[PDB]
Amino acid sequence: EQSLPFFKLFSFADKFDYLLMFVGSLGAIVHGSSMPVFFLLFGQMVNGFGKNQMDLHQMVHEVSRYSLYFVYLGLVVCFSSYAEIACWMYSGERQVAALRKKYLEAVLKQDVGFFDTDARTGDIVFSVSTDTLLVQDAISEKVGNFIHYLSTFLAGLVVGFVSAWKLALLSVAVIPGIAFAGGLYAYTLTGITSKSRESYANAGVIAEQAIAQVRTVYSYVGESKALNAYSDAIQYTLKLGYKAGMAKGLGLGCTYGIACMSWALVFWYAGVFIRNGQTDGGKAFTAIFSAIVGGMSLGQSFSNLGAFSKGKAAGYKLMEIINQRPTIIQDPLDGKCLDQVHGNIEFKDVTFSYPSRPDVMIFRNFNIFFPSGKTVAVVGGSGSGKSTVVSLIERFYDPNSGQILLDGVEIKTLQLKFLREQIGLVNQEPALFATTILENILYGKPDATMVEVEAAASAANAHSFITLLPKGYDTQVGERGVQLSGGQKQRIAIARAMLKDPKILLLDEATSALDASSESIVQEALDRVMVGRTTVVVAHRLCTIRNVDSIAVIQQGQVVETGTHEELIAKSGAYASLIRFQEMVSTRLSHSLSTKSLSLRSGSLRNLSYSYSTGADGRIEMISNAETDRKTRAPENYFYRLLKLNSPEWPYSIMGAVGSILSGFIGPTFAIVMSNMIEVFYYTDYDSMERKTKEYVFIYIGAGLYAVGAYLIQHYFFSIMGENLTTRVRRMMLSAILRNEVGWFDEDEHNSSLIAARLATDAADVKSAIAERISVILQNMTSLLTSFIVAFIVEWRVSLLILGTFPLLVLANFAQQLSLKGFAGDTAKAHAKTSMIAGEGVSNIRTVAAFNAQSKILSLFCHELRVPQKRSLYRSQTSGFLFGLSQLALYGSEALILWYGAHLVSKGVSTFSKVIKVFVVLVITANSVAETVSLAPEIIRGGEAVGSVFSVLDRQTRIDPDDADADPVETIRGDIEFRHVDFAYPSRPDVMVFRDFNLRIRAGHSQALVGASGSGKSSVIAMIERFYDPLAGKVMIDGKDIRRLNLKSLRLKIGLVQQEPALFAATIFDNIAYGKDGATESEVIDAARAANAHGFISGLPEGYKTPVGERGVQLSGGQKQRIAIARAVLKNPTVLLLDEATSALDAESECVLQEALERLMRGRTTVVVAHRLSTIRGVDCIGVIQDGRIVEQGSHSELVSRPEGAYSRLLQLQTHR
Ligand SMILES: CC(C)[C@H](C)[C@@H](O)[C@H](O)[C@@H](C)[C@H]1CC[C@H]2[C@@H]3COC(=O)[C@H]4C[C@H](O)[C@H](O)C[C@]4(C)[C@H]3CC[C@]12C
Repeated sequence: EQSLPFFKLFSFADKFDYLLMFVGSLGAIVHGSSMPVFFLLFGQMVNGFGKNQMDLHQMVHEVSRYSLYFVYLGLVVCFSSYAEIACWMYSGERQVAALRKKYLEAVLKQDVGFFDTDARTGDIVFSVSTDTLLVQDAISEKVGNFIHYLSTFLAGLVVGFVSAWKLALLSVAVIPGIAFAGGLYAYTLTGITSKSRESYANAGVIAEQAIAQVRTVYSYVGESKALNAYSDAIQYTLKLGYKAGMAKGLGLGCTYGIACMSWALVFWYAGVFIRNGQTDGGKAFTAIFSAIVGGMSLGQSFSNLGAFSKGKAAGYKLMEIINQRPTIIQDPLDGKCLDQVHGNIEFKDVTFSYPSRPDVMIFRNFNIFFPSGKTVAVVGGSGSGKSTVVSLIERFYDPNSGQILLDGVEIKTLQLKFLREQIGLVNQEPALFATTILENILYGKPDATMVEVEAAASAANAHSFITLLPKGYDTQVGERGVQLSGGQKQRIAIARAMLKDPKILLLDEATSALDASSESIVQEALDRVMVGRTTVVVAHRLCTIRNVDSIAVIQQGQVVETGTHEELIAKSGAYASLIRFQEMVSTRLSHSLSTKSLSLRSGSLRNLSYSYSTGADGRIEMISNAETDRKTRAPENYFYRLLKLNSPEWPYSIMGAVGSILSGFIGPTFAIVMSNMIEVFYYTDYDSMERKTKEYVFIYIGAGLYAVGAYLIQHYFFSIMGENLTTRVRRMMLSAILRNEVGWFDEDEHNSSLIAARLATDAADVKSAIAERISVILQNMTSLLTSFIVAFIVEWRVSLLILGTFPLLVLANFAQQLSLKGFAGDTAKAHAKTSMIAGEGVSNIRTVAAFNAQSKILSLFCHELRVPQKRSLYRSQTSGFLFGLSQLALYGSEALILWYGAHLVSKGVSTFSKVIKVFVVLVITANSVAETVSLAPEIIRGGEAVGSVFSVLDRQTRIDPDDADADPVETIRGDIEFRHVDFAYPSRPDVMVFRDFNLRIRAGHSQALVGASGSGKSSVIAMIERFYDPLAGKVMIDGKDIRRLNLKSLRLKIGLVQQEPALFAATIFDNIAYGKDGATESEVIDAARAANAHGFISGLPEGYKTPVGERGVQLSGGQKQRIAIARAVLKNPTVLLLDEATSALDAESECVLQEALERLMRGRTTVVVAHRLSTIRGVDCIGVIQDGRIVEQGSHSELVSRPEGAYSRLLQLQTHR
């Protein structure tokens, strides 16, 4: 939407952060203008190094002096790279840790009705969690990289032009010839990747329907031809992935062919400007190098502007809640405070609707009255706003038309520390904050004593169960060490509402846990506190309502009838039907936040975002998302396994490993030709400096064509090898997902949106683990290897001191590559315990608003942000100092090589152009050896988070769909029998609805297992075919054990009809032929005319063909059911399995099954399940299931001849319309 300016992000800065930024921006400039000053000190050295070739005593003076200037330079990079990291990492924290402390003083004071779950309480939690890490990343340390590399651009054009100005206008005019083709590569490379994401979305729904509809894919045995349609929609992404590698070889070959055809330019006119008597070799070495690293260093300053715009986007979403003004606030001076309350709450002509949406009407002309010291029961028959009255006495909402008065005093003239203090609240699923179980009791009263805490939990059935825990009333209720994790939480929350002693006592519908004898223990606990209190009882079910002494019932906007439970039960006026209605009878945020986290982290790395889960039943768990270090490593023998899978392509690596050694030879060849022209620049024969600088230019032309035909080989090959590996893995993963049991798909983190992404991204970076980490190892170990053979043949007494100095040159060139991406490191991990305290004080705000606990959540927040600051005080003084010390050894150890270089020449041993060739080669080599030691952990350390796709390859399924040691099935006659069998759902193993079930179904008959009010009715058809396994006992079919038979040989003559039918993304000719392999045209027309939709299939535009899955014509719920019954009649099964539940038919003028009851049940053994007692006339037998057993069985002529049984209770439900 909108955005702030870049300033006003620096508006929480106190009078101490205007001092850490003044110092911290003199560190960023003096460290900036010290690489173009290095090119002036090293430039003036060579003037004295080789000018003085005839006087070997002036050499020792003018190199011993300029070597001392490197140590004086290294001590100004020592104390100025320390002052841009120890003053921007720490002063970017004290400004953002005062943004968190005022954003939470804003969302504790807004009106409580601002949060009604409508992507609102799932948005304030996300804004405090991630949007305060984007304002931190924008102002903390990437401002130091914006000043650093900009000042090199402004001081690379001042050292350059002052030395020799006719060479700082050639070298500047080169850079738009390199950056032209250096960005045309980066344009066309994106122009093919976007043709790959579009070429994959054809197969992004084929591996999406085959998992979300897995019950149908296993029922009709067609889990093989979801692999002959997924394989051929990857072959059009492989072939598009080949010419996205050729456009990487011709995008790096035409950059070393413009770079190495441009050093020949600036080194030719240096050979002219010296022959005219204008410059020398130390004023043409300064002008060229200072104006290129000055010109190349704008590509790093403008890399920070991507992060300075998210900090203006996320900066405005925070700064429109901090300065938002709410209505219902506390007036400490313009607000009264009474005494000796009585509690006669009265609603006097109040009308109200929700201010989120004023469409519906809730309390149109509403009038109820509350006595003093009595109980009422405000109850509706439906959602008539019966749960709204507790949200209005608390003044969570003002009544927009009406008045509410306490003892003849309107509540709009009282302060919100005296009104909310007198009312207690006990609600749905009572909120306990993840602290000790002693501090939760002290929310109802902050400080009285210890002995009243024990007396409060005494008369609440709580004094014992918090002593049967092996500590002194102290248990971390979030960290599930010793769990009071029953469905009956031992209700300490009722003990909160007793210690507070509220006069008005709002109770709520706190019987919503499938009540039993456990919920009757807390029932008398509520019955013993309700004395002398003006209390209400809001109830949803009238089972425990039997002793309430003045009940009032509302239906629509007002109360219908009042009185005690002698005259309310009388007269049958709108109460007898409601008690008849009694006789006829979170985890949403974490799924919502992860979808907001999905497709929003494509640029933010794994050190800044989170990954939201459900955790325990205390908090909302926030994983720091830097779990790639110490969570779920790969198998240790993976790198040999991923080479065994990728070995029919051996001739595409031998053509690439003898094509990646040839690119290691552009490392010495750049540094030998360039370090021979410093020699040539100091001749004194001006027609032998000419015909030797012609040879050193034709090599630059002849090595800008060697770099074209040695990157087309390195990157085209090793992309034939890298795309026949992310094609064989994706086919070996779908063929191993579609083999498991059905219960693995039932789990929440294995749904069909976290499993079609593991085939799109997590299996697409096996290319970047065994093909992009052998190319940059064979290259970098033949550039390290042939530049330590040149350096020893030329001169070996200097290149043995560099070899002892070489761990220090490769360390200083390694710390200059961590600094490009910040030294902060995993900044979402320290601010994780802090964020959950803001996370639990937003979603539990209806318990923070009562008890006046809006200052103790803030004092668990300012007392705890002290730890992630003193973590970021030691990390910013160590990382700032060790970076400022490793740079002292880069400049301070080139002073030792060059001084010892002038100790061997002056004693007659060496010469010039043998000390420089040893120096130039072994420093440019050390710049790319510290790239090999940067990808060195990620090979050993478990690969990475995408090299661990072996959980889907190596996972032994509980049910094996095919065997060799199992006899197949020839012909089923139908002998369905359940022996002594119990069963539980493996998703939630506490559900135990099956207890020793038994049936016996004879061939050529039917079965009519009734609904019985949803007592686990939809699991008999989930065991005739093995979608699950029983816990004990045998399932007998056709006289044989079912776990001894070939599963694919059995399912091709047992066909179900789905509860909720959905179709595949194809025509209506495949979706009616998917259930029969081989038949084409003859019996497909007539089987379409069985759930006769023939005018529906003749009246259709393109004959039979029409898209019905997606992006075509849309069908109704009554017409999609007609398609699924056309499948089963073409398959012609032996055991039919119908399923009807939760009134999902919805087909008025019912003729889709009036035809199908008598046509599809001719010789088929059917098992019908339906909750409706209509169109269920099983002509053979009928049964009733209760508690995992049958209670009554037989045909429908002896079940009705018996007087009651249990079927007569179901017979009442026909008149219960
Ligand atoms: C005086 C130098 C020899 C100095 C000691 C040396 O440390 C220097 O800082 C090195 C690391 C730099 C100076 C100039 C740089 C080059 C200047 O920019 C270029 O022309 C590019 C072209 C291309 O991008 C190459 O891959 C790197 C290459 C060719 C750069 C590679 C590294 C350098 C050669």
